[PDB]
Amino acid sequence: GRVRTKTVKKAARVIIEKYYTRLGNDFHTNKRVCEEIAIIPSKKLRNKIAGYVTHLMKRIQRGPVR
Amino acid sequence: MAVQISKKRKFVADGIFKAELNEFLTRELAEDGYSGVEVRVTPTRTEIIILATRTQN
Amino acid sequence: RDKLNNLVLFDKATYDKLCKEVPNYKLITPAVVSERLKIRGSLARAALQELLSKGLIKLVSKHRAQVIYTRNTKG
Amino acid sequence: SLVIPEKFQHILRVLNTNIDGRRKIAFAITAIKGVGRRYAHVVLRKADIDLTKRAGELTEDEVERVITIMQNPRQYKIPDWFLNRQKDVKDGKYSQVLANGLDNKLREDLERLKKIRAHRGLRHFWGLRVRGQHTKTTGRRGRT
Amino acid sequence: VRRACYGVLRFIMESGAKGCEVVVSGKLRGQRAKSMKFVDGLMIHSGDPVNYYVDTA
Amino acid sequence: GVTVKDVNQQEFVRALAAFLKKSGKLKVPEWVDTVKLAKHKELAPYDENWFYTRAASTARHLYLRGGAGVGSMTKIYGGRQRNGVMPSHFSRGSKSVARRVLQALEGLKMVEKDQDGGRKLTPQGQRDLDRIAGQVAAAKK
Amino acid sequence: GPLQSVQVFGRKKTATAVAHCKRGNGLIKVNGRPLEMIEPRTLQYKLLEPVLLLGKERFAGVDIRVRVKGGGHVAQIYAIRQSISKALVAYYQKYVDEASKKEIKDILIQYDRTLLVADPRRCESKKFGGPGARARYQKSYR
Amino acid sequence: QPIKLARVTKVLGRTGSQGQCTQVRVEFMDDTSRSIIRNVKGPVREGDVLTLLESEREARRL
Amino acid sequence: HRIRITLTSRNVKSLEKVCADLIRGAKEKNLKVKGPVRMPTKTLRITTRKTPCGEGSKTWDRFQMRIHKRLIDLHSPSEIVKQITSISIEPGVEVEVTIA
Amino acid sequence: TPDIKLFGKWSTDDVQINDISLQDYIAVKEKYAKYLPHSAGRYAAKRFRKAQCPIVERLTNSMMMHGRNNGKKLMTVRIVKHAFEIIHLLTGENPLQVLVNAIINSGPREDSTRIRRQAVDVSPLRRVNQAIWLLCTGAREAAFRNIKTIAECLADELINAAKGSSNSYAIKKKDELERVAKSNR
RNA sequence: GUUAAUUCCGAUAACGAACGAGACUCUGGCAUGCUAACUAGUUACGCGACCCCGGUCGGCGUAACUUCUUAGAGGGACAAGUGGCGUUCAGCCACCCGAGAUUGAGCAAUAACAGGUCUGUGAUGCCCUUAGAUGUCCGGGGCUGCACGCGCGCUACACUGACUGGCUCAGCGUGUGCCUACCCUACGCCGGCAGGCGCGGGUAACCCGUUGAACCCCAUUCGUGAUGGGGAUCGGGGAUUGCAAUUAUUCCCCAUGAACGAGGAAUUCCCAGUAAGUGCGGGUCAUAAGCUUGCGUUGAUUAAGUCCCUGCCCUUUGUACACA
Ligand SMILES: [Mg+2]
Ligand SMILES: [Mg+2]
Ligand SMILES: [Mg+2]
Ligand SMILES: [Mg+2]
Ligand SMILES: [Mg+2]
Ligand SMILES: [Mg+2]
Ligand SMILES: [Mg+2]
Ligand SMILES: [Mg+2]
Ligand SMILES: [Mg+2]
Ligand SMILES: [Mg+2]
Ligand SMILES: [Mg+2]
Ligand SMILES: [Mg+2]
Ligand SMILES: [Mg+2]
Repeated sequence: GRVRTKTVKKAARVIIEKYYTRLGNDFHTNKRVCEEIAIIPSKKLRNKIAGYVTHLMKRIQRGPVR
Repeated sequence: MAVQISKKRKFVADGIFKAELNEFLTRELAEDGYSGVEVRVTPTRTEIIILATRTQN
Repeated sequence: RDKLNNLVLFDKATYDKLCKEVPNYKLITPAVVSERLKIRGSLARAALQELLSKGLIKLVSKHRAQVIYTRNTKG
Repeated sequence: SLVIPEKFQHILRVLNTNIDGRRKIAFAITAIKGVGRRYAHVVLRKADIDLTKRAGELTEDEVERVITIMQNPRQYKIPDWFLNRQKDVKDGKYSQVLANGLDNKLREDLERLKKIRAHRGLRHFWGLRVRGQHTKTTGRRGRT
Repeated sequence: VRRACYGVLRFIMESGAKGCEVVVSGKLRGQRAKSMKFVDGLMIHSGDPVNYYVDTA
Repeated sequence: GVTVKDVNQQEFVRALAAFLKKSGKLKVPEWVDTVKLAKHKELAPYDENWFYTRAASTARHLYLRGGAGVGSMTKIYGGRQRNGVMPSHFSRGSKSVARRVLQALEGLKMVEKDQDGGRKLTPQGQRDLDRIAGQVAAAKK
Repeated sequence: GPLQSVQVFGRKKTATAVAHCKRGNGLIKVNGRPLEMIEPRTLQYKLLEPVLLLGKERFAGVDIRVRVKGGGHVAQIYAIRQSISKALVAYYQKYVDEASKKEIKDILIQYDRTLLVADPRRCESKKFGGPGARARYQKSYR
Repeated sequence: QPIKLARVTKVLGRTGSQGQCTQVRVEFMDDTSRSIIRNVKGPVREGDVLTLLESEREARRL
Repeated sequence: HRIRITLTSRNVKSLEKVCADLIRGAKEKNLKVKGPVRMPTKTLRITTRKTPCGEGSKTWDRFQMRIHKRLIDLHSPSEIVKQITSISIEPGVEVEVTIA
Repeated sequence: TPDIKLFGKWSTDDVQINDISLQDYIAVKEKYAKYLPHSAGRYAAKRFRKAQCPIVERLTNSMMMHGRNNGKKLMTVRIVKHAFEIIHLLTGENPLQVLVNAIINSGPREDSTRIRRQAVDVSPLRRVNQAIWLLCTGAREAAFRNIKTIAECLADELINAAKGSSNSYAIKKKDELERVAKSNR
């Protein structure tokens, strides 16, 4: 049951929309820049949204985003 | 203390005191707009403050 | 129900059967001795450690419950 | 030692009760009433008996040497507390009862507490639980 | 009761809150006990921020 | 060379009893052949030298940890009292069947009473125990 | 000469084992008593299997005295199981080459992973309304 | 009737009203030409060989 | 000299604040100090029924209260430790003074 | 013996299975070999990861049963190590060849259940599981109320199931179950 | 379609949101990294004792250090990487690295039930009672009473067992009271025991306590017999509690030794340290666990699915129901 919710996905889409330049295709690099630009009060939620950001990275690399 | 109470029982008993004073002043200051207390107990004295809405009554 | 009567000490024929049939048995436990010559398991242990005292059988594993003895070395 | 010897007592009538000789002595003299496994291993202890023997191996006179131990426990250093007939109500002695005296002494006190009209008393005559049980739910086998 | 509840609920929202919630229940002009319930604004109910966001009375 | 801790204890508990049996100065109580050894069980031991066992089998604990008295010894000889129709529980040993052991082993100089309560074990018995254990290790060899 | 020390834990369910390496003989004893008589002898060469996967050739140089505390029987023997192998590879981190360490740690890896990694399986807490953590009391319909 | 051996090519679905029989298409290892769908009771791995008692058994499975 | 200041409360970060304040007040006046020793905390547990009556489903509360125990060791006579101990304590914390 | 391994006192090599179907499901050989079949556990977490567990560990897990034997695994590895010498004294070879022969015999190749019962083939994992489970039962039914102990019970049930003697309590219900399976098809 | 989930994707007169879920909080697991510790230890060293240079020691004392011990700030896991299936979406599965690739709970919306509680209360309406009391106190009994039925449970039906020795391994805790008069106990003697008498320690990581727990384990004794399995009824004796034990308060000693040979119809709980076996704390407690709430020890069989049964929800449909 590892479906991440809209609370993850809204913030992840906003981060990847405003900050497509400073992000990379691996989790640990853009893990600490999303907490740099965005205030995430829970480190578990921080680790969720950066993972979904890294998941949207290769979709943008492969082709057109939503 | 000379009776030398335990420290589990001391932290239970002063919390009982904090409950009983808060409850007694809910009883007493009801029409006076009571809101709360907290009990800053020090050595050599116990500071006890009330906090309420209407004060001169 | 079923009423079996094991021997409590040996008969002369049963001690003869001990002398003639136990060492060539590949499996030597007091349980199989108790079912093959109708004896209590306690002196099936006690009468068969006599056979180790006179050296006709060989221990492999000794236990509070399962003492297991073997044949003689036939070669 | 291994074979059944001559004079192998299959049967015995000690204190006028039966015992098979196919059993060990220490757990065979438990089959008389009034001697269990605890008191048996003391009356065979005060007698010099190698207690690996079954009840058919032992010879003819120590089977009465063991008898006198029970009728005279204070002759043979068996203490006050180890008995079962301790501090009697009428003569106040410490004794040991054996296989025909137990059911007699069970009369000897229960008709006494019957005829004294005690609450302890009437329950035995009724056939009811005595020591304070709850017979509302348990004990339905005896009556109907 | 219904006018007093709005006279409280407008005040404790114009004094600044994300949302409040006021219940009144019991026997009142009759015998059958009814409970009407007054809300507005946001209100969380589960988890740890119940400890320090809402205050019950 | 050898010591007490380097050898199988299951065989060592027979040799420590045998060395006390060969000495035979242990101040045996008269009630050793009739007594029940604790509350948790009912039946007497099968062997006839249980006190000769339990004396030096108590003394070997007094090399591992001293300052341990009759409460520690009625603890370490506790067992599962089966209460019959109710669930079983842990219960102690008899106090006197360890107290006579301690009074015996302070009589014949193997242990002695010590500060912080209990018994410690004397250097004489400390020599004696691994003197036995060297013989046990030679039996192993 | 130099005190070549490494002092390495090992945890089964509750039991914690503290192995401690020095250079020396093949002295491997747990809490001051040697290995081959440790309760029970039912699984004695289970406790000997880190020696038997390695031989005496590497245990010859290092003598290890192992403390153990807590847990049960199987917990203590599985604690001193992995504590001595983790202590061996932790000594072989520093005082021999790591290209001597790898060829013996991957023996343990290819044999059984629990020989050097911990077991986080712990006792799940009992809940109200049950005799156990998952089991519930009997429910009486009608 | 000989005892035949076969290998799974695909695991498809569960049948049984209680959901207990993994219906699976398999092909034989001596005759790898054609393939038949049979019910298998128990855990069925992909990449698995199994003993079939006959090749005349088949049913309809939705 | 060998003065013990043991502090207790059931709020963690409040006593973590005031013990660090006592450490800073010790460092500022050139005193030798041992670190704050974290004693194994008491977790006082009470499990009662939820229901005021007795019929329902058998559900139980699980109330905890964690009281904490930290201590500071200093080496000075008492003209230095008392004023820094007296200043800046916040309401849950309770300190003590032990000469030994 | 650092590289080659002794199965307790036994050969772990030179035992060749005859069943193609349960090759990776059987577990004795070259990495599956273990000194005693007591272990830490973990093999009951995923679905097919219980097949990476040796048969001696599976039997030492399985044949403890009926409440009083729950949580007694060193107590029963004692029993199976006592039974190993009984196998050696009876048939005269490495007991794990006898064990895998008993598995391939006693494991029912096809059964019948509901989709009225229709014949359904079994899984090889469930076949070795049910082989072990039926070998548990005869070792216990004979040892109940008897002087003839489990050290002979799991011995001779295994020995009879090695050749399929139609006497082992596993083998008789093996004879029942696929017979009624081919009946109701 | 997918997920534990109105959890998301995706179709689309809807778009953007809120509550619930999730998020959060506590706990479990790993970090040879930080801060540390005479009430926690470890390694060395100096002694002591014993063994034939070395070994052992919870035998003593002290130069480092925090590995084990305690608990703070931090970190660590996100379906992250690979390979399949899939709108190539949301996601699922396997593998790699890994301490973890589904730890367990707490909290838990809209509402409803004439569910329960006036015997939790100085929360309360109304009624009854109120001096010969339905107030209060004291004495005695009762709440236990037993042809029967039902439910929650405990012990067994044995040999995988029982008995008797010995080996030997825990964690949650708790412990001197406003009233309150009642603690956990070391050790030494008396006694087989329950217990008694002395001195001590502990208001507590200090003392109990290295909490030497069982099951298990090592060796005995019995032999398929209602047997030493089983331990109900009952007889006698001795202690403790209290003001008082009789309807035996509870314990101890001996004896007596019942049914019970694996339980029909039916039915409960459960998938990982899980069930189950096993014992220990806490509550109630002067006396005290076949209960309950927690804790630890040992530790699996089976399965990764479905709507067959039983429930519950949602869509469609009918309604003359709407206190439904
Ligand atoms: Mg929320
Ligand atoms: Mg939640
Ligand atoms: Mg006891
Ligand atoms: Mg009132
Ligand atoms: Mg009154
Ligand atoms: Mg009154
Ligand atoms: Mg009724
Ligand atoms: Mg009933
Ligand atoms: Mg009885
Ligand atoms: Mg009876
Ligand atoms: Mg019977
Ligand atoms: Mg049912
Ligand atoms: Mg119609």
